[PDB]
Amino acid sequence: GSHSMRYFFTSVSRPGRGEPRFIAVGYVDDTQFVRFDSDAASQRMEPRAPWIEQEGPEYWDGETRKVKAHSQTHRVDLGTLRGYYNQSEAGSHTVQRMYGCDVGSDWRFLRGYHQYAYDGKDYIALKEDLRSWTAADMAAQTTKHKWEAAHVAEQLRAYLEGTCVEWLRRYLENGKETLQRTDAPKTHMTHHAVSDHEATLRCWALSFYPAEITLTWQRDGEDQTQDTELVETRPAGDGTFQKWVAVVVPSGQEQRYTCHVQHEGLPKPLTLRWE
Amino acid sequence: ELAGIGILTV
Amino acid sequence: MIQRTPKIQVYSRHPAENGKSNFLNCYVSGFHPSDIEVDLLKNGERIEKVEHSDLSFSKDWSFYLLYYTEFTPTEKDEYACRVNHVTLSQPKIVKWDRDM
Amino acid sequence: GITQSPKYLFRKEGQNVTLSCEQNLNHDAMYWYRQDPGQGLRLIYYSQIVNDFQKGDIAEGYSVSREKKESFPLTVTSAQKNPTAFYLCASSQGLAGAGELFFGEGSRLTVLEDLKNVFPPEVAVFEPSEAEISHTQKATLVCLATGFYPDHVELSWWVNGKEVHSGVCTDPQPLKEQPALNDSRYCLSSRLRVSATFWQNPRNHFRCQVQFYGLSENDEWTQDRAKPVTQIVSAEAWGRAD
Amino acid sequence: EVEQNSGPLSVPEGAIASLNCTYSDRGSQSFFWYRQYSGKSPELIMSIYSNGDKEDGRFTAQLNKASQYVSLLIRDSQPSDSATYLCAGGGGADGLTFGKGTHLIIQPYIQNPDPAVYQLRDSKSSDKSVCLFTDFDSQTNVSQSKDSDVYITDKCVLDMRSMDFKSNSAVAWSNKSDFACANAFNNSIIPEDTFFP
Ligand code: NA
Repeated sequence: GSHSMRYFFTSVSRPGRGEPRFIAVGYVDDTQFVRFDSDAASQRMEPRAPWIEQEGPEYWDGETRKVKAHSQTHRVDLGTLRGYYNQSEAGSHTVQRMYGCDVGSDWRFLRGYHQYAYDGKDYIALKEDLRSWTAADMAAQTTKHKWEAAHVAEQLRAYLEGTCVEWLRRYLENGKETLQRTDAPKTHMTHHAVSDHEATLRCWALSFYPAEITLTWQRDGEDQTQDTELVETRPAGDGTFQKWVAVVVPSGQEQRYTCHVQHEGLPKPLTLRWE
Repeated sequence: ELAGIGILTV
Repeated sequence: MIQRTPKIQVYSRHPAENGKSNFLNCYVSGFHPSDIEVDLLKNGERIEKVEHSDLSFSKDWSFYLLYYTEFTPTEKDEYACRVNHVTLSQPKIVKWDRDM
Repeated sequence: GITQSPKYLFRKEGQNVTLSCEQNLNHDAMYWYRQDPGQGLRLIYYSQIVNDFQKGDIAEGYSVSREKKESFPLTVTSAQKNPTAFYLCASSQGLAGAGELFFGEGSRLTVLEDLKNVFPPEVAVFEPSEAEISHTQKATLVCLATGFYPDHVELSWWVNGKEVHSGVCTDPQPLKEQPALNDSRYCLSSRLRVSATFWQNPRNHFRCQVQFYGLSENDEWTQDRAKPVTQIVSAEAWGRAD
Repeated sequence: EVEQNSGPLSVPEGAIASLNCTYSDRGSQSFFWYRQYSGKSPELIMSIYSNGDKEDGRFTAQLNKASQYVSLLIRDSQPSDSATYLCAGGGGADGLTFGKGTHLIIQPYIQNPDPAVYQLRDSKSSDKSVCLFTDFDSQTNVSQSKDSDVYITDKCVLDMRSMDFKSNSAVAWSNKSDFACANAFNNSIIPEDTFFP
């Protein structure tokens, strides 16, 4: 159904150790398609996908020099920010920029965003409307009065409402086999003991795309919450993902409890119990 | 693809 | 300056059958700042040819990385994942369990 | 704002010449383009950030610093065969080519092949005919700068001590006399129309002047005339009563 | 790489003046129209980043990234609008790439066109003089010389602020034994009712 394109930039100052670490990546949905790293030998915007490789050295050349200029923005930012908050050159510091677009099942613009953040903290962010800004400190308000006064909002909205979608659609069909799929889960249960009158059932779910998933428990059709455990979704390496949810129960009474599993691969939700 | 507009120093 | 300690998960790609070769994933998430040292282990010992993904973050500004390495699971071999960080005052070791 | 100097200059071979381009807008991006009459502007270098610059289409023979964020000085070196052109600097806010490009004021350049083919202008105001004053209620006063080189000339009219604009048009292109060899002479033109009540008022002064840029205190000379010093050459006239 | 319809495409005072331009790059995200006068420094008048029209006063600019069109049309064209319009775009930290140019040359309002060729002797000495062909309509053109060292200059639009007169005025001279004021322009298409002396 719905889709998105994203970029995630991570710039980290390393004082005394020389130039800052710069790491940019690019995602469609939950499929990483481009990346750049300073410490990698390439010094070029590489592909993480096969379908992006299609495009020859016009795409890459520009996309590289785009991303160099992204780092060179942060190089200075890091300077200005150390200025702003009045930090010493001793301590290392971190900025993170994130921008991208959204579309529904009809492949047409929902929403765009541009988040920014010093030392793991919101600093400024382009609001929902893409016309006004939002600043966390006064430090950020200064930057707001720059980013407002120099009509950044104009140039940025046009990227997110325009370019982004014209390219997200392009990338979607260009690698349709991978991006337009849906891989199902593989939900099974492994019964595991804990105490002489107690049992712990794990409702596994493996080898699925997209990451989106909802696993929960039910004792006799009652939404069981507590005495469970639910790990945050693993990237499998695979490309697909995994996610289990546990439940510690009074023993013997094992097959009262149900595992209700929502996913856009499966026709409509799954309910399982111990065999 | 990446932006070439709307990105500026802080 | 915020500091978030990392969330390790140490697991296999495919469900493990003894002798049939598999991949061993260590998945650190929810951490800050960037600098993180990650080593996979066998017999409490340093695995050489580990591969790893590229750094991204989530909506809370916290990073996540994946460190996988091909291996061939057994009984005798106790596989693991160390992680050191500015948040950890000593590398946190996490042995593999295929139930967890 | 943004500013670059000098608007006019040249240098001989076995020497460099640098052009200053300072801006105080607090702009990250900065670019030097050269526009050859014939072509549009071609890019020489640009400079996204401090301590960084980046190649253009014809940068071979040109050099640049970027130590402070303000200045981005283009050194033209003893290297090119066709320096002769008009050199525009500019800064933009944002990334390179993303935004406005506030331009400077250019800088004309010339290959000064030798000191010996350098002639300053001859100026001569021509007095308006009675035929025109009779047809109209007006008087058209015509200045000729004739026989100069190189093409580095301003030209204003000075009425009693009033640099006036309206009434005037100078001339986009200065005219060459013999169009063939690289060595040549130039000759300019300009008109100053005015009312006969102001013109024929016989104690009313009019002066055309040409601010010719030539050899410096820096240069040598081994001839029996005057070094073309960066000077002014002015001819004039007063009205007649009728 | 950013080809323009290089002209001169010419329009009278008040008629509309459309300029077109197209660009050889799908990663272009910024598009501009700078206006440059003779030997002067360029100045922006229309920046457009998104598709559709975007007007401002007398100038309107339109963008279509599908077909790669950018335009600028000048409704109510003054003579302040004369000289060369530069189309240029970018958006990949590559600098900016200008067009060839298009000389948009506005023909002024010569509402009392009384053509004539006068003569102007020297104030320094006598003789060495010139023949000013002047006060004629916009759609007339002067052309270059019959003789070798006769030095005809091209036309010259000329304003006076308070009176609102706007002449055309071409100047031509020579260092000749007998320079004639009718045969200075025996190499043109001069208007008929031209009041010689
Ligand atoms: Na000139």
